[PDB]
Amino acid sequence: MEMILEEKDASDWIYRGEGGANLVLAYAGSSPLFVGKVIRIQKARRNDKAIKNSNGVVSVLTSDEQHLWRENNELISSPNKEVLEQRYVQNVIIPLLGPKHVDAGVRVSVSKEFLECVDKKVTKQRPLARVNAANVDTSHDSALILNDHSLFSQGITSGGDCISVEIKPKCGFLPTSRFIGKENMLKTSVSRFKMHQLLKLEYIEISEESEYDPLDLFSGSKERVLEAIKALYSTPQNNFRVFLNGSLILGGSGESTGRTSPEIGYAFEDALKGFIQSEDGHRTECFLQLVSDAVYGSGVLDRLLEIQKLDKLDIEGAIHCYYDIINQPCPICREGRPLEAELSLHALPLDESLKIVKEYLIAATAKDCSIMISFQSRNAWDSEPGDYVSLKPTNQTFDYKVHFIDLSLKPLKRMESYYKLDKKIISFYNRKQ
Amino acid sequence: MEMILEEKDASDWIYRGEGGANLVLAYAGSSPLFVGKVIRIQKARRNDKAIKNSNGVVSVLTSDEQHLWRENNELISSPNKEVLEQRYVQNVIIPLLGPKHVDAGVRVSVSKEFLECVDKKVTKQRPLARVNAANVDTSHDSALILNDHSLFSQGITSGGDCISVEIKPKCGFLPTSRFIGKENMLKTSVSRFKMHQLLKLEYIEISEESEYDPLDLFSGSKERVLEAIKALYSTPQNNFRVFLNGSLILGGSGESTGRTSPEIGYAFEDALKGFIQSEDGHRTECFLQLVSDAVYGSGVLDRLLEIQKLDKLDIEGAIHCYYDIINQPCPICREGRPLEAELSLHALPLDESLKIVKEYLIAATAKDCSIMISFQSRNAWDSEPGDYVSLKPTNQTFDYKVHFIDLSLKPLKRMESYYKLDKKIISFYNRKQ
Ligand SMILES: Nc1ncnc2c1ncn2[C@@H]1O[C@H](COP(=O)(O)OP(=O)(O)NP(=O)(O)O)[C@@H](O)[C@H]1O
Ligand SMILES: Nc1ncnc2c1ncn2[C@@H]1O[C@H](COP(=O)(O)OP(=O)(O)NP(=O)(O)O)[C@@H](O)[C@H]1O
Ligand SMILES: [Zn+2]
Ligand SMILES: [Zn+2]
Repeated sequence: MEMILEEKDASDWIYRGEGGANLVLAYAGSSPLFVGKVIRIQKARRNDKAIKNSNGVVSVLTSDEQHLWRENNELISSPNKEVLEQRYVQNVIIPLLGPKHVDAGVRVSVSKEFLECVDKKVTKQRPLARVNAANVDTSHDSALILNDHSLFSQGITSGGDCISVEIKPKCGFLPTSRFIGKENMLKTSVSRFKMHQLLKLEYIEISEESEYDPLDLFSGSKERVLEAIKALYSTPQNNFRVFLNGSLILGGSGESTGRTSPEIGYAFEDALKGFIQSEDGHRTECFLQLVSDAVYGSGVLDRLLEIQKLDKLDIEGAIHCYYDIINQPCPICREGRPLEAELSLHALPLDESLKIVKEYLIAATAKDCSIMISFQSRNAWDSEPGDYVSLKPTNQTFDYKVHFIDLSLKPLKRMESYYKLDKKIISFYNRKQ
Repeated sequence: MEMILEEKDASDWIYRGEGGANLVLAYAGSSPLFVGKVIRIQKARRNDKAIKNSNGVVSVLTSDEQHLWRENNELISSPNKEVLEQRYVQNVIIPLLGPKHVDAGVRVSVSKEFLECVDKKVTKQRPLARVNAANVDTSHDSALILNDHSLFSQGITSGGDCISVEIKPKCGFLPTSRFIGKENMLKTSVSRFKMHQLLKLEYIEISEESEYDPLDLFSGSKERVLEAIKALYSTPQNNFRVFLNGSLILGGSGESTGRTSPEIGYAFEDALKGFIQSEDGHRTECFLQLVSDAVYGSGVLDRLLEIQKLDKLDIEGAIHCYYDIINQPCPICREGRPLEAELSLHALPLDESLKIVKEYLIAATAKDCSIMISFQSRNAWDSEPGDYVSLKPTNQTFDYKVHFIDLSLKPLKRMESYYKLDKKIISFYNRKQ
């Protein structure tokens, strides 16, 4: 006993957003069971080689993956992808990031006709830019219900509007030189994000290089955190978005998003009215300081950075462990004269190779996730605040919550794509110098 | 949109029966959507090596199976076992047996709590003998709804009670000598069923050898069909059962079922009252003639026999093709001096080996299935009859329907068990001569 979302329930859900794997819809009906929740629904994807097995079947886990993730029997026994992703979050990620900032959600049964109805709705409600993107996978029979982290609470409080900020921080550290070739040494001093911006700029996938440096955001320095926030505001690309009661008021158009112009900046400043009690023109600066204080105060990025640091070898190192795992002769090692560093990796007992690659894929989850920080203004006539920021410049107090979203299990075969991409980025960056 | 069976729906379903893979419950509620339907629910089984992969995970299909069944992409893409079994019936079996006698059923969503509730119900309602048998697999989220083939129509007609007969016919032919060793030649002249009865009798799994000979039932001769029916009645074991409005009135206690005694025979004769219009003591003979006429008249066994004959090589031959398929050195061939017959099999192109093994597993489906024949007496004031039998001795007309049940996909790894079992049966039978 609980429930199934049917064709008749589709009308209660409205498009919120999407990424490469999922569609997200917000609840818009009346039931107290669902107010302030979102539903996450998996897209259909062929064209993705990493999720296929040797027979071209999209299996929950490949035999190689089952072997890699063997430590959690629960995980490898997942009968479908919805269960797999839920158990990965619950059993692998939550022990690392804690339950306070991670919602694994609740699985709900869905009918085929509910999903076909949603397919049609997202086609109508999508931005034009996304109309040909992959739609819902109507062969799945579960979906995931999660709290809406664009909201602090299910309903509006009298204090003000709920403003929520979403950050895709990317990788906050630089690899050591230990498994990196002499020709690729800039990797130890220039961030992956910065190097990638150069390639995106050459491929005209962005109108200009972002001002954002993840090394600032993860620096441990309040000034540098503020710098990162100001930068994200200026050039949001797909790294920064802001919601007013679950509605986009900054960013959200993919990495193609325009850099904040006077017009965009002006509308945003007015969108903050009431939320920040400051005169016209001054709220933006207060808002950026608030986000900065919440980010720094929460310490949430320190813990994420430690999981990102589970990438101990860099992909240039870990790819060798990958080949050992899948029991193939290593083509990296054929490319030229192998480092002693690399040979020692192949010398590793198979248990250590397994552990290294697993930890690399967990780190990839941490490098690719997002954080949603939701804020609720307090009335001066409320009692004392959980976590909060006090803005002296407006003498306002804001409760806040931080949640990690988009914490997905990365397919083992993606190690190959990760290697190729890294190779291309460093090759490109090197010749641009 | 359709529905989910929830905890509250459990009360509408009552235990009907079970075999090694499934629990079956009949609908007992009021909804016209379900009256005259049964629900088939998969049991949980560990202890079954054939359904595990190389990692001990119970996958929908192994990589080897995906390769074997590659011809139906639909089949190999099944996301779970309920879909797999439904698509196997629809896409593989129905083209061979026809849609008239095969109901693939309809998948229904089920909640975990519905299944946990059913678990508890079947524990209460099971015969004591079956209380420790595997119960429902509560990790599945679908079940199968099928028409109740113990019933001719959803409700009772005024003509009489519905009497339904269920036959597990077993294999109706003898292999050729082509891939059988000289030491095992009795296989070409004595049925697998007869030989197996000897082993069961030694292992005291039956109180006595059955009188039933499948070669009679599949003979094409009306007299021999009648002989088989009379034999099944005498010693039902697990091959013969009879239902009165969905309630057991003969057989049903496993292969351990007692041979029909005077007491059992007397109760059965009274259970037929009204159904067969014949004086006390004479209905049983009329009933057996009726079943015989329906079986022979329908021709249904001719078509089943042709699918059983898809076992072209015998397991003694096909096991060699199995080893080629899974890309292993053949241990059969190591056992002693291989036949030329066997060597030629290993010489086969891989496409022919694949086809042979597939056809063997389809034949295994046909050898292990059951047929349910349901009867409805016609009133003398009804119009002319679909398929029917006229009993002159009572001047009664009976409409009948025949359905194949228990048409399951056999796991590839079971080839190993099939070989071992065959080896044991022929070894035992040989030394008993
Ligand atoms: N719990 C949530 N509450 C509110 N909004 C959410 C939530 N989860 C996701 N979203 C929004 O929906 C968008 C897409 O969700 P996301 O989980 O990133 O999709 P995805 O396809 O699984 N990720 P990716 O594969 O990295 O492109 C996010 O960018 C958020 O704006
Ligand atoms: N459609 C149906 N209508 C009425 N009764 C049925 C139906 N299907 C199954 N049954 C009854 O339920 C019993 C068990 O079903 P069955 O499909 O044989 O279970 P199973 O576990 O999948 N077979 P097996 O693995 O060969 O032991 C049968 O012997 C029938 O008496
Ligand atoms: Zn290598
Ligand atoms: Zn052989």
